[PDB]
Amino acid sequence: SKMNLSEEVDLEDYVARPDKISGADINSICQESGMLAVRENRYIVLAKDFEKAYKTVIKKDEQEHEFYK
Amino acid sequence: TTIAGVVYKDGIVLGADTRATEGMVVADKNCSKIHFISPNIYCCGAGTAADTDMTTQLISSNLELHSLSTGRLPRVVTANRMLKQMLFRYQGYIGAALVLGGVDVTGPHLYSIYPHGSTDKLPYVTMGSGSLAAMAVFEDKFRPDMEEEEAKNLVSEAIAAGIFNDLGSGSNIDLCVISKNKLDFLRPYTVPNKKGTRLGRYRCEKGTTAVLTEKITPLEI
Amino acid sequence: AAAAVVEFQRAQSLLSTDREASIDILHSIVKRAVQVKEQSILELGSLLAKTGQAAELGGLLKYVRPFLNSISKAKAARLVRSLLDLFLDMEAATGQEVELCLECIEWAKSEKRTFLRQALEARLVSLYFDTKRYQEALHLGSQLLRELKKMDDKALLVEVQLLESKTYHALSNLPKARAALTSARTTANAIYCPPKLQATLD
Amino acid sequence: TNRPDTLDPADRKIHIDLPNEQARLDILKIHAGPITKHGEIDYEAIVKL
Amino acid sequence: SLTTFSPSGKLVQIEYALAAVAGGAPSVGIKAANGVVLATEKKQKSILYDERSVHKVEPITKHIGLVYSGMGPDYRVLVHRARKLAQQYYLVYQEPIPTAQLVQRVASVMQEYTQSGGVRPFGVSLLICGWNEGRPYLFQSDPSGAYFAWKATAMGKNYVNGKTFLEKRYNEDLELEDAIHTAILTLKESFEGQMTEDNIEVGICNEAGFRRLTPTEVKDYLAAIA
Amino acid sequence: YDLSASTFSPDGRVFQVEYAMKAVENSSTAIGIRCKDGVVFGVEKLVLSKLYEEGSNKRLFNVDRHVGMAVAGLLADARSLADIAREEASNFRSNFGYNIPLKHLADRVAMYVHAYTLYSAVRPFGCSFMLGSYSVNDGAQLYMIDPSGVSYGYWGCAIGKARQAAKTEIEKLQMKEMTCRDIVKEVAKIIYIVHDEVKDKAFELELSWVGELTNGRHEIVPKDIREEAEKYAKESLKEEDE
Amino acid sequence: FDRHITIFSPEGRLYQVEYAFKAINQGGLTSVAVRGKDCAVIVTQKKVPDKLLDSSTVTHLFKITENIGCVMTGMTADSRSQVQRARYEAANWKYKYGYEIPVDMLCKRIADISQVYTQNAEMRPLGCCMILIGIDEEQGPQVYKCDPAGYYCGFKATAAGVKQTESTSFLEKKVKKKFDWTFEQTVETAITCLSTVLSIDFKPSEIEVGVVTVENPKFRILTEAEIDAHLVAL
Amino acid sequence: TTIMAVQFDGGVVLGADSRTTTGSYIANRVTDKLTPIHDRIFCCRSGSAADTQAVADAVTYQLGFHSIELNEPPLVHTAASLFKEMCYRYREDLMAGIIIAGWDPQEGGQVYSVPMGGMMVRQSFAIGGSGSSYIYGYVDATYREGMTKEECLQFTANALALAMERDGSSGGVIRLAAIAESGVERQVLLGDQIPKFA
Repeated sequence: SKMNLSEEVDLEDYVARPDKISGADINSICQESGMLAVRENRYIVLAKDFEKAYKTVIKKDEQEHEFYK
Repeated sequence: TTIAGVVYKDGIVLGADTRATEGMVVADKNCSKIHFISPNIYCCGAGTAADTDMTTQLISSNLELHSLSTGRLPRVVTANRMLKQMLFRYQGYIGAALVLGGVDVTGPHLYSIYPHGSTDKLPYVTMGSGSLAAMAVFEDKFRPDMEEEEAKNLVSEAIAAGIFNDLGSGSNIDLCVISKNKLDFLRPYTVPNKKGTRLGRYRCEKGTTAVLTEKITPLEI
Repeated sequence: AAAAVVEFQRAQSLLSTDREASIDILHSIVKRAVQVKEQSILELGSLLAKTGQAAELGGLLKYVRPFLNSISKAKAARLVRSLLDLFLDMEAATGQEVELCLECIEWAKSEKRTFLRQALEARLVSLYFDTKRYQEALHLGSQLLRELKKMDDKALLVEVQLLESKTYHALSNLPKARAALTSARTTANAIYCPPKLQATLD
Repeated sequence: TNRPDTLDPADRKIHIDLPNEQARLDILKIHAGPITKHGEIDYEAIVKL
Repeated sequence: SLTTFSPSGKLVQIEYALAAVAGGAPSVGIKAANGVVLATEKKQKSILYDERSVHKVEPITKHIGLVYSGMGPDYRVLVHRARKLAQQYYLVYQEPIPTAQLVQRVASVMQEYTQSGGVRPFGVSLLICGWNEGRPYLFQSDPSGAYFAWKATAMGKNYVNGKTFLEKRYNEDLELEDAIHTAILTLKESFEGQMTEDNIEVGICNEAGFRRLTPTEVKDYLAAIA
Repeated sequence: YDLSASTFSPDGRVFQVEYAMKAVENSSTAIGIRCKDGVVFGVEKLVLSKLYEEGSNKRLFNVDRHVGMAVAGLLADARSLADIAREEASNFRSNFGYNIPLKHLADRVAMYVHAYTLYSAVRPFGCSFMLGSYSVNDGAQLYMIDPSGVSYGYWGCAIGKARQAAKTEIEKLQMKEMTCRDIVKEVAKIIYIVHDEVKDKAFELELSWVGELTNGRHEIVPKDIREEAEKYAKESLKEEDE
Repeated sequence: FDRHITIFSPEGRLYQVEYAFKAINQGGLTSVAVRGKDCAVIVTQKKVPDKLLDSSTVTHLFKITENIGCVMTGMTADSRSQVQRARYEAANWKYKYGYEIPVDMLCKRIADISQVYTQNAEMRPLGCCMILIGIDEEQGPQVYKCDPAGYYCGFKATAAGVKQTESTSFLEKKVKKKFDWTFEQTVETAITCLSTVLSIDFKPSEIEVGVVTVENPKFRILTEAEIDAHLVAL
Repeated sequence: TTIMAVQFDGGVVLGADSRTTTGSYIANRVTDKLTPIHDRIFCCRSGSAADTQAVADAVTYQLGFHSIELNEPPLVHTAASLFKEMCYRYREDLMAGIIIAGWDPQEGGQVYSVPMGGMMVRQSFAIGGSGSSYIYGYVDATYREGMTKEECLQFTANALALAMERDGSSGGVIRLAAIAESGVERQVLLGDQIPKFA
């Protein structure tokens, strides 16, 4: 709400996405999405920036090799 | 034995005669001279009935295993390659003459396998004692790309000529129509020789031969 | 198949232009391959709900029940539950419903889906409640809960508990409603976050 | 430092990759900044591998 | 290599194999009156994966289905040798192998491969189902070569809660359709994220013989019961 | 741990092949260059004991009339592998009636090395080698093979202690378009310059080739040719010293 | 006791198989593959240390049969061993069934063999990942990546090597938009994906690109001419 | 059975009858005696149909494997060597003679002859089959160095037609296969294109 969102935010589905995100992770999501927005000089954050923040701050976890499981 | 196979315009029509002669006697009258090699493949057998039966069953087992492995249908080239390889490995002991035929992804196929395993890709082939009369009929009245009904009629005529000019041939005719979809199995398709229609009853009265010893046992349920 | 697709695209176009002709097309197709008919039925129900012509839904259900699963798809629960959800969502709640759920529960012993039967009876209880009939709702909801006590936790169980609480608040006085509400909320403490049921609890 | 650091999430972690694509060529040019070799200055040799 | 009985009378390697199986893809089975239903989480690790190549539910015969939880490769080898054994049974007995003998022999293979030195016992728990006779049979086969007949069961990550859920759900009066409902509901409660129709694989076994339901039917059931 | 071929080190590296290359890194040298019309081999045969003799144990051998090879490392494994390639070449000749292509020969010997590094009850070979050959129908071909069993077609290469210096002085050459005659003198210069007399005391240079000049037949360098190349190498050494 | 080839840790965790995966990753190169609407393409890094080598002598692409191409990522000896074993399997398959082995069967055979290696505590899981490309009668551009652990999984787009993960993410992104590609679109997608994940511009030299097309069921390692043509064109 | 194979400049041409009897029961009246091996090489088989098919298929497999391994086109000499090896080994078992003809880069247009026995002799032309006797003299006489493609084709047609006409065991159509850079071109003289001599 404090962040300058856009009509193309789609948070009601971003949250709906299944994940183990924590509050610190949500704040990092918003901050890094804004950081991108600024990088490209955006004036209002966009779903693309939220998705990029989602990637850059969440997941990164693998090695559950299909044989390993 | 008499077995015939003809590839009509779309699929294949196989026709076998029903008689297994274990020596010089008609061991069976409705012998299953047609065998389900795979969902879309059947083979007709001639000669040693046991040999053909066991070989057909074994090849059908292997081919079904392969088909289950694939999730796709097997193929007549594969079946023939097995048959020829094994009938060559066995240098001629097997008295099983095969006429293999199927309808797989790549259309229909019909092959003849002699006891030694020799393969000769032909659109129509007969084997067994009546195979000569069957070849006569096919050469007389065959053309490329025949159609269902008359193809069945002509293969039936060939098998009937075999029956009527071949000792040790079947009393009845079994037919199998294989296409990309259907697996018709008319067992028997027709019966040229029905039966002699036994005349008046000639049984014996009640009480003919007294037993010497009896051991009636009420087996427990 | 191809013909059915032709009239389905035509029905889309005529819904876009003048919905009456599209509705007539869909109804004709329904009156008329199994995929064709099940589609036709789905779009016919959609158009009827959109235009408010729900008075014919009862007849549709009544004369499709004889062949509903007979045509194909013993799992035609797809269409059955879709129709039920569409009707219940329609909150006009005007006429009909008489002998409707009765014959649906009868079903000529064809579906035998315990879960679908329970859901149908629960929606019948909710409808009875909405129809100002609260003692019937109390009786049938008490039956349903005493029967499907085991599991059903979250979702349908919470819905039944809320129906019971509303009936209590209506006639059985607020104490029983209070008890039923506490039970419902505690039992729903671990819901999967369905907003509809969450809002109903609130 | 490396990954085994207790629990400090939130921020802005950046991976720094030991190998280099062609800024390896860059780095070797910068380190060749020292006096010209009196002739051919192409780094192609070390560039290749 | 497996003879090292700990000083407790237990074989720690099979213990570890059971642990790994527990750490395996969730699967569930439920035997109805007229048949049995088998299901399993097939969730790939990306849309990249061709979700029609690596199957999880396999028909070993026209009337015997088999699914597992655990090692995929071990599963392939075990199902292949099961196809084999069943097939030689068919050849000798010109009749499909009854589930009892099939599972007996599969467990025997498991044990025999357990009973040497250079051999690492499989890490899969299997959930064979069959319709031999007019009766539907479900058998869990354990890495230890133990075969247990069941009514309904679950294996994989959440097998204990699946087991208690099925305990409370099952009733002898239960048609195969409600059995499918129950199995899919169990997989839902044990699954993370949406049940995209093709990320879940299922197979039924009835008088019609074992068949793996297509993505169309699985999508239908998911979109209905969700 | 790093004991058996089974032990995939946690990094994913099998340490026994690494130890095999470490053992390989004890023989003197073995250099080869694929001239446009053949292949030329040189080797730094260090006489361990002055009592030894010329015309003695060699680090190069012939397989078939049309293949030669030079080895570096454990001489026992070297001779074993040389004989090995000998019988594979012979068996190919028996099967197909013609000289085996160097490509396939290297393939098969590489497979053999690969199997003896996979298995557990055995050990990888303690010596690397290089296979040279020439034909009219396929030009001149050169390959190198290591304990891991890597078969790569080199226009010129080497193995052994001074493999790196060998490679450098190889790239200091237009190997594409010179002939065996001058490339032999070049190889002699290679051996002499890389040679470390201060350390090795005694020494001898052994050379050979196979090319069109020899009708695709591998032979030791003739006495006069080897003497001339050695003289040129000595004079080049003096040139470099001055 | 995990030092053995395959012995369950307390909770499983076949550490040697996982180490085989690390060996694959340490193979030292990278490869990517994609299947188009009717044409499949594959690219792989190709380096020439010391300026020697080059030619077809050094490479990682191999024609398993006239209609099946394959690529390797792993210890060159192990990879070539796998390649020739698969060649043997396919030739035997043709010699037995009379028809070219489907890529599914080929990968299945190699997967079972590698599983046997893992299974018996006497044969090491050889450290390399194999990828097969082929055309099917009723599947067109089939692509199947098989791994020593025994998975034989088919991807509409796959990648092997160190950057397998990033390449997979990029492929997911790209395919999310209109997977319905043509030949040129597919080759562009593959080449650009590899270029993005390597952050390197490409001369036609230091790469190998293979293709199969429905019209031309023949694995083709495109020559430097076509490689450079495509590179300069896009 | 009757078969001939004649080489020319840059390619070869093979010809065979279309019969396979057992004294009677002509059976395969369209027998494909000519058979591809890998891409260009063809083999002509005479004698036991079963043994011929088995050996041809086995060597086809082996040659294909070797060619794939080499990444190079097959060598007709290699094919002939493989046939010779197999025949010499299983001399007692195998009742069959073979003739080989193909093209390769190194020595394009080769025709080897390994009839019953396993002997190897490269030659300009080869004659095989039951009727080989009746035409071996005719070819030894009429064959002239320097035939071109069509010249070899008509010579093959005449020779094989004479063999078929003078031999009962041979009868049917005449199957010819030309092998060169162009690839393999297979045609058949059915009833009319067969040269007729009295």
